[PDB]
Amino acid sequence: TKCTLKSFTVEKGIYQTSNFRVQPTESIVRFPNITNLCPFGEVFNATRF
Amino acid sequence: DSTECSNLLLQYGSFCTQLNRALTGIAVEQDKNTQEVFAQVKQIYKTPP
Ligand SMILES: *[C@@H]1O[C@H](CO)[C@@H](O)[C@H](O)[C@H]1NC(C)=O
Ligand SMILES: *[C@@H]1O[C@H](CO)[C@@H](O)[C@H](O)[C@H]1NC(C)=O
Repeated sequence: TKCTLKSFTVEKGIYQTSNFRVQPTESIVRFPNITNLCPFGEVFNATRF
Repeated sequence: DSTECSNLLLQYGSFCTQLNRALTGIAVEQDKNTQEVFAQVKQIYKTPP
């Protein structure tokens, strides 16, 4: 509150300050687990263009 | 939920806090309007039976 009001004194009242959030508890990853390596050798190192 | 955006929003200074102040002035004024309109009576009178 003191930081939000930029003041060391604060009067009788109700003050918005920060906003509470439940923290992201773990970092989930969800991807198509397809096994093939992409054909980039046939993109860049092919015989002719 | 972005710290990166919330850093760039500090460059704009007190815009964000004065908007919350303005909306809080409005929001308290809605209670003030309601108090001024309805709370003109200092006792909760109740009817006879
Ligand atoms: C992806 O993983 C699940 C188990 O987590 C498995 O059942 C599924 O067959 C896998 N898909 C591929 C494309 O390998
Ligand atoms: C293309 O060939 C070179 C060797 O000539 C190799 O180092 C490189 O990794 C290859 N690139 C791809 C995308 O396969």
